[PDB]
Amino acid sequence: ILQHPDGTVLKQLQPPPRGPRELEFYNMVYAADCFDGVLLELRKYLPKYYGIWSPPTAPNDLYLKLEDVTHKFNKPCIMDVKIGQKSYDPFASSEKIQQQVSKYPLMEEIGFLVLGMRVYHVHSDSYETENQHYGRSLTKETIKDGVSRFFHNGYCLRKDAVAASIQKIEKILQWFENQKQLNFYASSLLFVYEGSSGGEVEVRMIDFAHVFPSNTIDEGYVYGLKHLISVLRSILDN
Ligand SMILES: O=c1cc(-c2ccc(O)c(O)c2)oc2cc(O)cc(O)c12
Repeated sequence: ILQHPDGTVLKQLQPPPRGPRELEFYNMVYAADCFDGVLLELRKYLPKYYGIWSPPTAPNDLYLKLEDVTHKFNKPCIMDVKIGQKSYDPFASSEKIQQQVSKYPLMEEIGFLVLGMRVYHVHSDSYETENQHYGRSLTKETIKDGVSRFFHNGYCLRKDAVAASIQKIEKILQWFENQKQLNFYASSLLFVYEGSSGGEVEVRMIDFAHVFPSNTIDEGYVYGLKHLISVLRSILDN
């Protein structure tokens, strides 16, 4: 992810087949002649898409030009959470499935995985970061406190940001309960709140290299969103 001063990001296509699939997902959803109500509503929850981009002298080098969802914030606190029971897609080989499950074997049980976080601390005027090994260390016993850490700043637990995140996730959950045409594997939610209010909170769906046509409810995604909502709700009682 390359942050651009004009409030966009450039996301380089992943190697094939993943990058090409993500490009086609954004192209399908943001097609100018699309009047599918399901896809028009989905646009609200994604970063705005500005099309494929490549450097003027390098047509080989492929990026997606996307809205930087952190751009309106002064000291953005950012958390990325992978959603679902399965990180592997319906056409994964046995080895691929094993690779994905071994990255975090609690995915089926918990339904989400914290990929990372960046939290502004007011007392020190500094950021605390967690990498992928943080989230992969969390279990049923530690997931509540693991998620809570994201909302520790301003000398307090930011229950305003927690409640706002629940309210934003609930709209995404409602979209998922009103569509049976896409299933999403290894996709994420990006959470942003203001570290420097309820509060400017942003919750956006990202990472679409494993989105497939479906005939059913995305049950794993729904389970993960619900569990994540339940965890967030329990943090409101702290
Ligand atoms: O707007 C986006 C903003 C970010 C982002 C910005 C700053 C960070 O410190 C970070 O960890 C992620 O990451 C994205 C990643 C995406 O795949 C799509 C996006 O629109 C964004």
